[PDB]
Amino acid sequence: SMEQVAMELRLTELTRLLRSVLDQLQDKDPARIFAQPVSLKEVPDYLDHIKHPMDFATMRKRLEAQGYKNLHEFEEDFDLIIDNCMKYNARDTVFYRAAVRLRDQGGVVLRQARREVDSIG
Repeated sequence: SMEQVAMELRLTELTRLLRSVLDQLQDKDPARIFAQPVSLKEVPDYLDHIKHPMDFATMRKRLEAQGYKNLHEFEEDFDLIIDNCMKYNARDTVFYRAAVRLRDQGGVVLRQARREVDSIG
């Protein structure tokens, strides 16, 4: 149906805007701390601590399969990246501090993306 097509065009356009959001968030991580999944070879206990691991490469796979139907879903995954790091790592560590900084800087980007998603539809 033409209705199905129009929905798919809207998903496609949301995906374009989320890719640009993703690029902007990831620039706030020049160290690349959050770029790839935590290795279970190198942190064998990780899944005893963290139940839903997340990272930017995994978000990017989901994005390119148009797997985010709304900005809320995409935000949940971004928040997992931050929140998981702040639980696993102590306050005095470069990892925890990197997460705080990403959260603070990411807030700005996400504030405007919510306006743009509402504004365009």
